[PDB]
Amino acid sequence: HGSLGFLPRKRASRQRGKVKAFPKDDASKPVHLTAFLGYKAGMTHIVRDLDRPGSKMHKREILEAVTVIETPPMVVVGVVGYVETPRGLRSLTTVWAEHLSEEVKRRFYKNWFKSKKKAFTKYAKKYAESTQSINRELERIKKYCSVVRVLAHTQIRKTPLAQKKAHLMEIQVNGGSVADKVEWAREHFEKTVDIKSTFEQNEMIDVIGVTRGKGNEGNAGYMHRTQLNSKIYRIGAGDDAKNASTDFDATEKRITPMGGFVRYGVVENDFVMLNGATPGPVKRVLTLRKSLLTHTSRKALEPVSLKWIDTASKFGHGRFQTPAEAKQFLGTLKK
Amino acid sequence: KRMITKATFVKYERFIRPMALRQKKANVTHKELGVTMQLPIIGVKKNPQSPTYTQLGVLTKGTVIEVNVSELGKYAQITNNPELDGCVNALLLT
Amino acid sequence: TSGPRDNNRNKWAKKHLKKGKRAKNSNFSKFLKKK
Amino acid sequence: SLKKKSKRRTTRLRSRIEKKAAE
RNA sequence: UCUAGUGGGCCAUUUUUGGUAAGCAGAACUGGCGAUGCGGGAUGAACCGAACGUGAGGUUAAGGUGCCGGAAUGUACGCUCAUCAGAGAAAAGGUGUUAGUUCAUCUAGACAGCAGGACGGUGGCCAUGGAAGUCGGAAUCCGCUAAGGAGUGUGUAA
RNA sequence: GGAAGUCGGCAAAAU
RNA sequence: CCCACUGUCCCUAUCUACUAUCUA
RNA sequence: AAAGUUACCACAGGGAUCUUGUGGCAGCCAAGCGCGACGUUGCUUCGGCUCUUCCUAUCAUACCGAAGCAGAAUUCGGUAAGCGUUGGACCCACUAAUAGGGAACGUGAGCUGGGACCGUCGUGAGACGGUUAGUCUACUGAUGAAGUGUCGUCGCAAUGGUAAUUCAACUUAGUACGAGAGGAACCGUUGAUUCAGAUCAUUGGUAUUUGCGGCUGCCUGACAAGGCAAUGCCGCGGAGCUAUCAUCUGCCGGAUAACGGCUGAACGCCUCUAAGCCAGAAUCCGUGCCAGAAAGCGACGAU
Repeated sequence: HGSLGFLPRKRASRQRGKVKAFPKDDASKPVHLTAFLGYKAGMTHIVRDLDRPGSKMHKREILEAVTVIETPPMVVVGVVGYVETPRGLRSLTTVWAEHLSEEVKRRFYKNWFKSKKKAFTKYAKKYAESTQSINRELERIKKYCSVVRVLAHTQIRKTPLAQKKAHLMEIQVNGGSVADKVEWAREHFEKTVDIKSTFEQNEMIDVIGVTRGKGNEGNAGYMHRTQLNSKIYRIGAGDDAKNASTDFDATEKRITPMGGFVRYGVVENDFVMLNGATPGPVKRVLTLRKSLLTHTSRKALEPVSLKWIDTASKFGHGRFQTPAEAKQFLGTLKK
Repeated sequence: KRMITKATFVKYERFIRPMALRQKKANVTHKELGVTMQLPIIGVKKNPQSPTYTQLGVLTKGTVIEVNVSELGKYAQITNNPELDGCVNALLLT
Repeated sequence: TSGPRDNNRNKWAKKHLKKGKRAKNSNFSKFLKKK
Repeated sequence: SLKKKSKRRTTRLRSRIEKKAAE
């Protein structure tokens, strides 16, 4: 058999990979976030210069397989205050935003269509009527609670996914005093937080998610897993047309490979490219978290400058990055 | 099985006497002289345990055995247990 | 070879936290924070 | 026990201890 | 007079016979079980009490009284700290503790500590690159003192 | 790769 | 013994039917 | 004339039926209580594959102590079972190393290999028969009714499990050290083995995509047209699965043992120890990772 630290080998009790540990809080650092939620689209292979001192491929180039995760900006819909107790952390109270998008309202219902859409109705009414209760609760969190987690949901509509329920979750707000975290959450109420503001493509992060099920084996598969030290290679912007165009390559193109991502679609929003494989198949939600413990060796610290990113047809033996140059080489078709 | 389980010195031979168990030289310590001399085992005089053992020449505790004393034949009593000590340590009858 | 729980290795990890780490990561968080 | 070995002894073990004490 | 059932064993004590690596083996001895439940020994064929109709009350045996558990977290005096406490392997080891027993010094100053001496024949006598007390082998004398060895060890090529 | 498997070219493919 | 051969093996992987399973 | 004897005895019958590392013997002493310790003199059926764990009485890995231990390579001795301890035929080579054991019939309901009686004929001797006689539970995962009004979302974490291993290369170096011969190490750095968890961009494999093409044969009088053939045969073949035949990733704190010390009595000195306090092993306990009490719980939304 395998390692005894992973048994009992049973199905994960959650579709979305839940964070089990957040980086330790620091008052010296100002107020920011630590985790983000994305959707796996697939991976390609890229050619990257190797600036690895002491290595035998120093000042050379290697080919690396890199997973692409679409990460549309996340909407902060609430905040949760946690108070330390002799029996552990306890959720003291929760404050939600006044207006919640249908994407996050669909989470509370198994049948949103048959529902009367009554979620947060009186909550929105009391929010508009009197703000003294909201002020009392926020003052309660900043005075008593020691850990602050913002409720954020993903804009699943932008992703080419048939699912319309947003994966609501909590992001621990590490940095500054408790009042600073509360002020940060209130300012960011109803707004959007971007992965460009959270991660910046040169740090060492961990990816967590549920693996894909292999059926029945002599149970094997569909288990919660935590990959450590997955390096971000590029946080590409969806709007920019140079997202998949490096400086050594030009050739204006998009990260979505020609022919589309297999069983996922076309990536149009901000995407994240991580070195190596990540758990879960395509179209499954993955969670990203910062480094709990600081460890930047040369591999985790060296800068990265991509040279060429493959966008060939992953469906089948693709042999052309873009239909433009495909038509330039291939003879003119009958159509 | 039928064999001699004790160290000895070499129909009538109904049992089997192991060659390894058999011993031919005995360390005899003189009484007056107080010196141990390795003399050949000329023969077994009498074994108080059993006349058959005496006939078979089994070297046991208290058995009388004759050894050459020309370099010093005289009898001697075995004061040790050859089956356990591994050596035929006896004291001269003098 | 020594394992990851080597007491000296933990000591050297602590020493290198304030040498090739820490400060360059704190301001790195600050930059995307003010963003 | 708490040490390596049970202080409590087997009943036939106690009796033969009494027998060994007698002889 | 006559008429049923019984003709085994087990365990233990004492004496004794040999013993034997060490077990034990052989008698005798009266017990206990065997035909017999009960209280206690955490549990039990053999251990401590006790021997039996059905009940009420009182009092005990053996054993117990922190809680499980009925009954003093009673009284008085001591011992013990175990980084494996406590409820034959045995000859010993321990700068572990407590009492004693004996013998020694001690205001002629007890030990301990500081300040010193720790000498002269003599480097006694040999030994060998050499060893002057302390490479080594034999002697083991001496004058002076308050006391200093033919030297307690370090040391020295010596 | 080619019997390194197993006590072993057992079964297959080769012919 | 030599040569050839091969999932016997390194080290297993995939496919097919049947079985296996549930229902009346 | 026979009689005794037989432990030289033989053939039938009857009864009985804890363990490990120190040699012995004989003397000389011999603290002591005739013994007499330590010392001293002599002389010389079993047997092995897999497997699971476990023990340390430790082969390697980690750290110390000692030794004429310059360095390197060792030897011996401590703590130490975390982690390993191969591949082939007394070898063999690799390897960091190829340690010793338990599961009392190790794991034969994981696994395999290397007759008795009676009779008859019988001198000192052996064979030629008739009867015969065997005897629910645990674990792996999977649902699951339910207190908590009801349903749902986001979480808390009691508790249980745990995981990483080893090597050689760069630099420090041809320096420390050494007549020379030789020749370190720490920090830092790059790779590789063993294991673990994933993944399918690329590569290989796979063909019921019966997807396309080619071939053979068959059937429609012919041409063509098609359709066929238990998946007839061959080439390619997506998608999926899959491969140390492909690719990624594998963490931090203290507390200690051996041991080295500090202050410091006991004991006017001294002393790492008694009260105290540091340094210190791959060890221990946490963190991280997995599970989430299906009779542990919180916040929130709606009613």
